[PDB]
Order: sequence, then C-alpha cells, then structure tokens
Amino acid sequence: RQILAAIFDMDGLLIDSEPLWDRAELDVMASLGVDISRRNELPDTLGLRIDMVVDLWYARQPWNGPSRQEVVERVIARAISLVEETRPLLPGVREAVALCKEQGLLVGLASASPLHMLEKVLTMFDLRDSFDALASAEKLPYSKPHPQVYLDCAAKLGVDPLTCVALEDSVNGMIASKAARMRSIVVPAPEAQNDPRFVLANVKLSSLTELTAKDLLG
Amino acid sequence: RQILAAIFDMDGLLIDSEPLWDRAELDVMASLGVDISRRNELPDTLGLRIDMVVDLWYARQPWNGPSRQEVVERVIARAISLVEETRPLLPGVREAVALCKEQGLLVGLASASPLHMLEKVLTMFDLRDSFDALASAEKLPYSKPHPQVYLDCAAKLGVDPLTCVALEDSVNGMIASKAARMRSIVVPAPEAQNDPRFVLANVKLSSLTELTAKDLLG
Ligand SMILES: [Ca+2]
Ligand SMILES: [Ca+2]
Ligand SMILES: [Ca+2]
Ligand SMILES: [Ca+2]
Repeated sequence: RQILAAIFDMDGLLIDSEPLWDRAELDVMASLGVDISRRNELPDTLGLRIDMVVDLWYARQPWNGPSRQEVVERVIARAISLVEETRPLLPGVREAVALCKEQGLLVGLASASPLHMLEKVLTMFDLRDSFDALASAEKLPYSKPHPQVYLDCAAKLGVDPLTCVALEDSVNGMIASKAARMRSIVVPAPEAQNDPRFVLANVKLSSLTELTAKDLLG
Repeated sequence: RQILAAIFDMDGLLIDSEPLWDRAELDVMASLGVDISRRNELPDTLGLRIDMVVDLWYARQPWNGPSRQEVVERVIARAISLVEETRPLLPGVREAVALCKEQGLLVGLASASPLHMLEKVLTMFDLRDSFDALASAEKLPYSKPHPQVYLDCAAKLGVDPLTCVALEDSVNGMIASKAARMRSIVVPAPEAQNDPRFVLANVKLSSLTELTAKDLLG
C-alpha cells in the first residue's frame, strides 16, 4: 500500500478538547434544568458529533426553550472559547505534522467539529499552513463512524482514499477511516485505552511523540 | 439498544456463493489472457464488490477488448448461473429467518450484489416473502465497507439504523454495519476464521445454526 497523505483527527488527537467539550456540555445542559447525575444512562459518545450527544440527552430528558440545534450551537461556542483560552495542544503534534512533510505526504484534517473551529484551532497553533485540506462533518447527514468526512478530505487532497493514513484517538473515528479503506494509526484517548476494538488499527501508539515514518508508511 | 430489524448479508452468509464467484472470476479472467497464478498479488478481497476486484486485476494486468464494466457483467452472469445450478443455501438460514420473525423483527437484505440477483436468490429458496426490504450496493459510489447500503436498507425497512442487527460473514461487511452504528453478528467465512478484527462484532457464531434470540436482541 502506497501512502500519499496523512489525515489527522482533531479533538482528542491534535488537541486535548474532550474535557473542554465535557465542560461545555455540562454547563449548557445544567442551565436547561437537565439532571446531569444521569449521565450514566447515555451510551459511550467518544468521537460522536455534538448534535448526536444533544439528541441523546434530549431523548432521556427533554427540555423546553432552546431547540436541540440552538443548544448545539451554545455548546460549540463555549467549547471554542475554552479551547482558545487553554490552548491544549497535545504532545508530539508539531513533530508529527513535520514528520509527515519530511516523509513526502500531503496533510489533511477530518473532524466532526465545525469548519470554522477547524480553521481556528489550526491557525492558533500556526499549523494552518501545514494542512493541505480540511474537512468538517458538520453539514453532513452522518459524522464518524460514517466515512463521508474522510472521503471528502481525500477528495479535497486529490488522492485515492486508499493512499491515506488516518490518525485517530477513538474507535468511532477509527471505524470511519476503515470504512473509507484507509490505513489507521490510533493514539487512544485515556477514556478508551484498553478498548479491544483498536486491534483494527494498523498501528497503536500511546502518544503522538512515538510516531515514526514506518508507522505512517507501513 | 432496542432491536427492531435484522438485516442479512447475502454472499457467504445466506448462500455459499464465494467459491462460485471465485470460479466465475477465474474463468472470465483466464479468457482475457490474465495470468491467474499471480492472484497472490491482490489484497484480501473478501466482501468487496466485484467491480473493485476487476479493477484490482486490471491494475496488475490490464487486458484489451472487453472493458472492466463489460467484464464485471460477464462475471456476474456466470456467478448467477452457478448459484441457480447448485442452490447453495447455507446451514441454519431458514431457521434463522424464522427466528427473526418469531422475535418480532423486520427482515432486510443488504448486499454488494445486484438487486436482480438478490431477488433471484431469495425467490429460489422461497424466502422472498420473509424479506421486508432488499438493498443492493451495485449502483452506489461505494459498497461495503462503506455503510451506505446498510443505511439504505434501514430506510427502506422504515427503522433507525441504531435498531438494526446485521448478520455478516466478512470483516468488510461487519465494518459497514458498524459504520452504520448497528449491532453486529458475524458468521465468519472459512477464509476469515481467526481474523482478530471480528472482536468488533457483538456476537460471533461458528454457524447460523447456532443463532439464538439473545444473539439478535442482546
Ligand atoms: Ca477524536
Ligand atoms: Ca522526503
Ligand atoms: Ca506553520
Ligand atoms: Ca459476504
């Protein structure tokens, strides 16, 4: 398999945003009167688009006032403010992106988060220039684990999805890359460390600091 | 997870057609002058749509005369004749489908094979009446492991994909069902035995004769 491009996941892979999304969700849900202690009633939501999480909450504990979409955009805005404020770049990111270029690869971003947030996070770490294409799953009918966002990214990159390696922190994200028939590297979130399903990935890293050219190219 | 429907894979799951497809591909490729001994050069193609397989051969050893699409149609026609001839219903099928109905489920079919072939195989085993919906990936941009065919089946059935259990014999088919966010039961092909990636399935059966109500509903 000939690798021409590397596509990075964003939340929990490039940035330590999972705690920040949690906080944004918590704060907004609490403001609506939603009983948060019942968080255990929801399925695992790691890697799921925010709209799916808000829908899950709304199915357990409906609320009045703002619609689910209005709640989605409040959570998004809050998560973004938290990201700007803390600048949570994960270890090894800068080096990993550089390595991709050193190894002759195009570089993409494929995320469930809105395109404006993708642009914002990359620009804030002076990484926008290194990314040849960005793809958001926001407007799409289905986000990860549906492969559409990854296929869109490959198309914007101008390469066959088969020539891509996707770096992910979640099972849902990994499945999206495999449903697109891509090579997969995972750097599992702390919340997912010993998930047996990561056996589907081609490479498993404890951190992006450990990333090598062999991991990328096979 | 409340299960409302069961969607069966076709080839290798309901019918023992994988060896018949092999024979159809072999015979057609041999007629084109294609050096069959180099079959080892292709990747694992289990569960891939025939067009992808023809493209894989054509990339290695491009022939003249019939186009890839003309070759696809020739292989399909040969495969169908072989199925009609041998009528290779796999063990436990009729009982599995009956079990689904006894457990209150709608029944779907989702396959990479052409719709006309799906109608033919079902009608040939007096199973067409038991199936509430059929979905073929033949006309789609991407077949399994892309989830589109499974999502189309769920839509034709009239249920949320989250309420579906997909029965598959391949990793590629399983990934498609998991990319659609469905429950997964696998009855691994003889070729795919011991594939570690079946750990993603919710249930793994050695045969459909082993299918129980608990496997379907969880
Ligand atoms: Ca992620
Ligand atoms: Ca170089
Ligand atoms: Ca830069
Ligand atoms: Ca199959």
